[PDB]
Amino acid sequence: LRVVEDSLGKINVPLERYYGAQTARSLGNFNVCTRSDTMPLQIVYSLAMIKEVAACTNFKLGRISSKLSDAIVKACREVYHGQHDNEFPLVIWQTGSGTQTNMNVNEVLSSRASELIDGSRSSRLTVHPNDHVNLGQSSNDIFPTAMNLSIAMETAWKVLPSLNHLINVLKIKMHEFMNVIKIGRTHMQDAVPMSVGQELSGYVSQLQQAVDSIKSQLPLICHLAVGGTAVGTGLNCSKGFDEELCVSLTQLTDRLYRTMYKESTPVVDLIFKPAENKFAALAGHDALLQLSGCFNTTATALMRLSNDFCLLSSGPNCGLSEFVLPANEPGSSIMPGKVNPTQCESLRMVCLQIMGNHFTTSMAASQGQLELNVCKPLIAANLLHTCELLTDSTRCFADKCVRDLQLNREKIQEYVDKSLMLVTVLTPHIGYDLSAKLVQHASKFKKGLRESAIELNLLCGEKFDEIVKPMEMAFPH
Amino acid sequence: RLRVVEDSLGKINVPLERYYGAQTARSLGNFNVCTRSDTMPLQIVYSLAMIKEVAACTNFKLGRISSKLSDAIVKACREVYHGQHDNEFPLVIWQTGSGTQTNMNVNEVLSSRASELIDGSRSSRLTVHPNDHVNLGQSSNDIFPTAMNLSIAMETAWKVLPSLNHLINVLKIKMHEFMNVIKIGRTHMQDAVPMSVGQELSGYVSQLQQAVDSIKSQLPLICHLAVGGTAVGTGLNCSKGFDEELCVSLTQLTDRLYRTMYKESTPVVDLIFKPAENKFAALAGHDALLQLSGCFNTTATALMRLSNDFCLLSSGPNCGLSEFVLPANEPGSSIMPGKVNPTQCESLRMVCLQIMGNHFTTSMAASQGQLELNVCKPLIAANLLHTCELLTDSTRCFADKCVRDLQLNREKIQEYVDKSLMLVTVLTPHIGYDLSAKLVQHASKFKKGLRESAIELNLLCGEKFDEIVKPMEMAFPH
Amino acid sequence: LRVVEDSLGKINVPLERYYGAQTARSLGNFNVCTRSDTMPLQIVYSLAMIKEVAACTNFKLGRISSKLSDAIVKACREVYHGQHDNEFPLVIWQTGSGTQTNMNVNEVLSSRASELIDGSRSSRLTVHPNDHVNLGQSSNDIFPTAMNLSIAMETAWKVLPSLNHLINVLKIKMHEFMNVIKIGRTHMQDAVPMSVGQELSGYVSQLQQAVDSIKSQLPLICHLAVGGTAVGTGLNCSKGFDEELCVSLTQLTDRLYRTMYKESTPVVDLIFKPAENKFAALAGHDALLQLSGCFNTTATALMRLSNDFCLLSSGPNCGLSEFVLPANEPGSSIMPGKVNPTQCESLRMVCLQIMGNHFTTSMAASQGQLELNVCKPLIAANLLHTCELLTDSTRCFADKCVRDLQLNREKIQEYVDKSLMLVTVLTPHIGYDLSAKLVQHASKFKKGLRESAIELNLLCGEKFDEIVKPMEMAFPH
Amino acid sequence: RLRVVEDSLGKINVPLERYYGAQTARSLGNFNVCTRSDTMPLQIVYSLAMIKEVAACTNFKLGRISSKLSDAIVKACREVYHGQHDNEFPLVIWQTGSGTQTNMNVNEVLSSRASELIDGSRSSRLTVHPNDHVNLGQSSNDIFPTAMNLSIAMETAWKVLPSLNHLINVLKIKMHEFMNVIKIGRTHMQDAVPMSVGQELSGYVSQLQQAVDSIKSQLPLICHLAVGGTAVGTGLNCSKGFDEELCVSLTQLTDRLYRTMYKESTPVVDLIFKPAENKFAALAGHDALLQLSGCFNTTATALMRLSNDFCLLSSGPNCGLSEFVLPANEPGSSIMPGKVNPTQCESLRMVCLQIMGNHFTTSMAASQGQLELNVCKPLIAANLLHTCELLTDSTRCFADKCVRDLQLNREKIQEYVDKSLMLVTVLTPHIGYDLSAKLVQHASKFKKGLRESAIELNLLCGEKFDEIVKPMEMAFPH
Repeated sequence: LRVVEDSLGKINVPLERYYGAQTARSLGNFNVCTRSDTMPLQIVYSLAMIKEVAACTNFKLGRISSKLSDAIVKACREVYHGQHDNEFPLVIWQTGSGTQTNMNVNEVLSSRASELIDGSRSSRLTVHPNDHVNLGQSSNDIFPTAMNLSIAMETAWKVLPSLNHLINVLKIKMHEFMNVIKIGRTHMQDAVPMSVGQELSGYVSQLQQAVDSIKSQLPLICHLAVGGTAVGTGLNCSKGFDEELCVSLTQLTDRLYRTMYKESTPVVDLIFKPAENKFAALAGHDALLQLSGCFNTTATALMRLSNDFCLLSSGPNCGLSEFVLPANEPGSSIMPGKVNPTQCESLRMVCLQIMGNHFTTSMAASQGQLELNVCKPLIAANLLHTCELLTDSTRCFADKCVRDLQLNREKIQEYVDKSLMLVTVLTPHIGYDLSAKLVQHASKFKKGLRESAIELNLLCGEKFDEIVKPMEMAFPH
Repeated sequence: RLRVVEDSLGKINVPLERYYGAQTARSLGNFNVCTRSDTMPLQIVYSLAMIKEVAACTNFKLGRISSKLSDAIVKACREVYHGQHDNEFPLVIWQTGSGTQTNMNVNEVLSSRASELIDGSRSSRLTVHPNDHVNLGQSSNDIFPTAMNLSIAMETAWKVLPSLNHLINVLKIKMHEFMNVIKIGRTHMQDAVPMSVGQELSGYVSQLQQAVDSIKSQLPLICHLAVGGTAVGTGLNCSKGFDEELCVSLTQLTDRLYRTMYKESTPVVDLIFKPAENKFAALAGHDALLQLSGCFNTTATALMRLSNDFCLLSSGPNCGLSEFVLPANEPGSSIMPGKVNPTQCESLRMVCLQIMGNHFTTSMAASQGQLELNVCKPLIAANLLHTCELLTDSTRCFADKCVRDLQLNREKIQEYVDKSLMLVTVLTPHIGYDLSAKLVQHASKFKKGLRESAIELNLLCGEKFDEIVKPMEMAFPH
Repeated sequence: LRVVEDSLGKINVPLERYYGAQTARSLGNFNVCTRSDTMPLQIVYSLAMIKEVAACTNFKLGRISSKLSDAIVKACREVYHGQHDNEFPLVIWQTGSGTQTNMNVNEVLSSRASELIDGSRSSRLTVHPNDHVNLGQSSNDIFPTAMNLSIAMETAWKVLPSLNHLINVLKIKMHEFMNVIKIGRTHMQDAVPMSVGQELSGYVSQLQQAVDSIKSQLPLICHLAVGGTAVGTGLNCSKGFDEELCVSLTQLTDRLYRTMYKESTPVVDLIFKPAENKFAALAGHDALLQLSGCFNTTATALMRLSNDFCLLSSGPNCGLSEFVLPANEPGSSIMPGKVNPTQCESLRMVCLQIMGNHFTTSMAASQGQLELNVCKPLIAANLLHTCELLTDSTRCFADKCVRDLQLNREKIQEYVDKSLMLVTVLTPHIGYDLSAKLVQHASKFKKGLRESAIELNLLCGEKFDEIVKPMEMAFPH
Repeated sequence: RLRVVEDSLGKINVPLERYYGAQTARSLGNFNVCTRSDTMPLQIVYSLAMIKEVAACTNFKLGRISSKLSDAIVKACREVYHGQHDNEFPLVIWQTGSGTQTNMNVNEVLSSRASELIDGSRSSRLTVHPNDHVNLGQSSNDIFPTAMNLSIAMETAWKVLPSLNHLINVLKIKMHEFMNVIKIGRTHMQDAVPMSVGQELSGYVSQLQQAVDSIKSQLPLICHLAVGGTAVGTGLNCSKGFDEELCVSLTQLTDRLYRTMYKESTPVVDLIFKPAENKFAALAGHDALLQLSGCFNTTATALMRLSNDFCLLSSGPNCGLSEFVLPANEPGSSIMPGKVNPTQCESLRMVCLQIMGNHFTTSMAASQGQLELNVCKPLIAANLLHTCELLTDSTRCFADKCVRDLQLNREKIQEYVDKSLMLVTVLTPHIGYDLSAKLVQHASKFKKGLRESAIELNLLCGEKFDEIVKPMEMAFPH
């Protein structure tokens, strides 16, 4: 157990650990779901990235030596390559600025950088957390910068590929079943013929719309608060520091993608720029809430996909039984041989959690107080949870449900034959009023449209077979 | 055409015929926000009129105003809540967050009407002062929350609960009518084991009875009124006993009103008004109303499953489940002739989403307390009263236009009982879960029935099977 | 009382009224908040516009005579110019497709058009609601078309001008007070100097971001379902009807703007195009929910504006008292001469109602069932309520609060003089650790930074006056 | 390294050391969704272990299984809820919506452990079958909702209520310590009339007591368990009396557990488990849990005003209200040295927004019932248990790290009492509202005090004013 000190006095940390007084204090002061609600590591990794480019920029502006800059840079890289995950024990439910996690990163980099320079660990640190590692920075501007950076990388590199994968797997089935005629249902009542491919193209469209909205929003969250310092004025920040750091951060993220993902083109290039208004970048998270809204819309689209796949696979004998979903596992502890649409149920629960995350972000975004919104850790945790949910859940559904989707061709054709709303094609011939008489007749006396149309002397058996052709109704031009 | 009126800020015009004064003319101009559709609910105005009546009587009995004045205020009050002045209240929800301008809107109408009743003529010199007489011993801070609780208590007790009890009672008819009709339960929308249509209907009855019981339990908690707290809850400029006497008189007034409105009828709950134990909490928060909002939120979630289940079970007529036949109340389509839709289900489902949204809005408003006063009061009142009318009208609509004349497709239902392979569930205590699984897998992958599969596999004889496989006995295994 | 008939039998309507059987039935069948929850007239007006261009397009494709087309067209115009508001009594809480309001418009146009042709009103109508007025249309495609059209016009012509007006009034005060130095507050604690203009520029930025998002979303909601008919296949719709109707609707909306608003350029041109995927346009409202999200973000920005104006006008003696808001009315029934920030309280309640409207739309958007989302009237009513709230509330706040905003210059300057976090400029001189000692001293012995800095022999009285200059701290470059 | 396991679908590998079986190996691979952080809460797993214990005992006493088998299941059960197998439960929340895979995850661990306890060695032939023995007379459909209600009942009774009572008790200390310190109330953030700091603190105590009382009242309603309903609520393949005997044994088990955990302690509520009156509603909906979610939502809204009010009142130290001095638990800033922030307020406020969001999520899940089974169960459980831990930890954190050592800036508070012009409110019954308004307008627009303005205007003599203007008497006008 090492001993460290600050303004408030003396406190213990484990001797193995790189974090210091401020981390020790936050550990004890914020004992709220410490087991499960750790600040997301994506925030810690992005803070490490920002401190690296801050070190390089501070050296280029002649504000710090190259001995210090170099040791910090090597410390930063160890953190975002995941060699110090256990140096970050602080929870989401800390200070609303994320100051304590910023100090946590400052203290771990400070002490490690100090170890690399010295060669041993001493009580007197060569690298100061405030004077060196945090130089030209507040938590007020650097925490929002880490929020936007971490969420831009999650969204561009993890979320978009997953959504594109699900779109691509639906497109395979869309084409595979484009010529399979089924009956449309509106208000869950029998409607007119359409193809299975047409129905799948509806989900592809909704998900493509979602992907297009997210791609458009990304460049706007790549506007960074960095350089605003305490209240947005940029006091204690060098002229050009915001612009130079955003250039370096663009190049570091460009290199990082290409180390992580070989022979791939990013779906969107991440070009970081200083925010046009640093006051708005501290006082609000409008651009992150707009992305939250894009994820909310994505969730509502994914909800219909799940619910429609559950409805169309209902059965096997007392339901619709149009769709056959792959059977991945036994369904029931009590009902032997029952197989449930469990990939649909997983996605639907994930979607409700994304929508709830969006309502939480909305309320948190609305709680601005003068110069600083102090719900930042909650906005970060909810958007980063949504990124992981969309990433993992859409890929699960694509691979464990859509990939091996099959049809019950006999049941589907039974529905095409039996829908009374085939009569719809006859309304331009025999009129809307006489078509209703026809359907009312077919229902009462439990007979088909053809037999009924002859029986009421309204259409000849020859004319009926000429007018009513299912596949031509699904594609009428 | 106009009447020059005067406030502490100065003079302004109102139409000659109106009884509303200067602060109403000001509010009207200052808050031009959805003025066509977002008028402060009249239930708040009527409840304020009822409070002003007993407030006058209580102030007279505590020797703070005259019988001449007190008698005049009472008669004007009665004209307002009998609905003889509905055009004297044009202010919107989106006013001051204390509802002060609606309080002063009622103060002015009663001020000037009571003044015309005494003098027998309308002179610009008012005999009854809206602040000194009509608003005597009151703040907007305590009276507007008192009118919120009073308005919502009467809506909830007298309109919402009778509507919910009516829907439960019509569901109970059908529950009894179909208690012995065996259908197949569905879990995960997959075929499961037998149950009765009545057992399935008992599920919605139970959820709706839980909702009624939660609402009946919450009502006496919202009958705790802020009255007597005045500006910040200290009771400054309110005489001792005023709150306790006003609550007794209000209890008696609401008791009389119910028996005027509803003949040969026992109220589902007696509204007994009492002062809140903590007047500071009664001004600074709306916890008791937000708890009632929660009860309505849970009711909406129960009604949502009733809607979605009736839509699902009535799907068809030829390409769906087709267990339920809903009354056909209209033709149904503009292009697909003879198509009838479950429109009563769709109406109720949209209403339930609006109630849940109303609950989310009320939750957010209740969270925005600042020191001594929550200033989102009109928004909380508007959302809660809108939910009361939606619950009242929609549950009765669904009861009378869907459930009352619900019929079954008994042919389709019996088809499902014969074909469900999960009837195998009953064989698990004889051959085990493992060998029961092997059996239904054979029945499924050889398009074969359960009995043929258990013989061909040799798991149970055809006589032993006939013993353990009775659908009516499976729904009521006792 | 006239008598009319349909499939379900015979029913009464008032003899004065133009609506018929389907409207009569919906009146009786959906007795839910009939006093207050009427289907919004903006939906009825947009349905009238669509039926007009449908009549013209049906004639150009040779599918209806010019006698009928012409009478319908004149009927349509009477409705959207507001000469038949009382012919539409149906509520939001009807069928989830809006079929009944579509029939209501069909019946009123049918009967009026029939009156203009005949010259008198007869039981036998010349103009059929289904065969003529609804020709080539379902409620499944025409109700979503009326939703997008009505909300595009509300947003482009009413919402955007109101938001632009509020931005323009904040910009006047932003410039007027750009050189007035005040103290920033973070976590509601004393921070560093900034100008009042800088603080106002934060709200201008957030509202400009909101306006830019809404302008970008409008062209996407101008993609219309029209021509999808029952399930999206376009059965019983003529080839080119969707494309020709969208051309005519673009030109009608262009003319309508210019009759409504003289010597003005629309903020956005409304160019209607057929939706690329008619299935998605029936099964979902993703584009309307994306606009809902833009309105949600706008509400969170307007929330901080309101709450900040309430906080900074707190007083007059026991609060911050930086801002003097115009006194529009007496504040209290009991506390004489008290004046409350009632324009802030109105806007804050409006914003909570917009966010609640967005949560309701989100849940309604998520409830898709196979080919048709049947929560359409609820989505329309909530977005159109939000349009009216944003339109009227932002203009109220702009004109009744921001326009005549004044400052308490003496109180503001007292705060600049007294904030101990002026010490922030000294940390690059005397260090972060020695600056903290300075502030701790100034607090304990209730003395100023200057007197304290000398007393601790840390900075000379001359050097201190040189380093600490408020106006230079707000604009450090 | 691995153990070949077998299900009705086929064979698969698990690590040699693990007690989990085939359906756990399958679920793990099939639902790779936030596997690092969204593990099914262990409270659900422990409650399932407790139910399996009494289920074994009840099945033995009803003559449906052996004492050899029953005794073995009990010992494995105890190892699970004592926390000796936490790494045997790797499945996520985002599994099947019935929680079947977590039910089978517990069935398998108990199956194989009980099998090793009897045989004294782990053979691939299991003496205890997870379906036939451990899951005897049970469905996931009735047992997972039983574990939901049991897990949330114990969290709520034993952790949440003691945390809320602790915060009320620390607020009551300060309420008493400052009952006679006069401050100025603020309505609309404008200066209002005198009140005591203790009166203001009594507002949060009242709101938090209302929350505790609503939660205590809801707890016996969630102790109504789905157990006995099996597949669809009919009780098919459950023996008569099993539910009633299991609930008696569970009551006794939870009673023993409390007294093992907490010494010299009376539970705030006794958990008395009973079968639900309607098993169909107990499977198809979670109305009772959503009502408790509502109670937590209202608690969050009350805690939000406590947070925002403490942040507001502690604003400064030189350019804010500066009435409250919050304990300084840390240095506070990275660039502004000596700046201490109200971090305990910010923590609690973020927690309250998360609880409200959790309530919105739970509301939406509760609305998505389809026929016989709500299949959003893990999501409802996860949200409610997360809210229980947040309420438990955050209210205690705020109590101990903020309220306990709350002090006042008595100088600043007394400045506000002297300067508030709304002290004029007390003069309204003497000179009237109109002439009281004219007075304060003169005092404001001539930078003059109230007494000087009433003399210079001639409204009340300097001696009569000294009679009617006492701040301590204004806060307690009796």
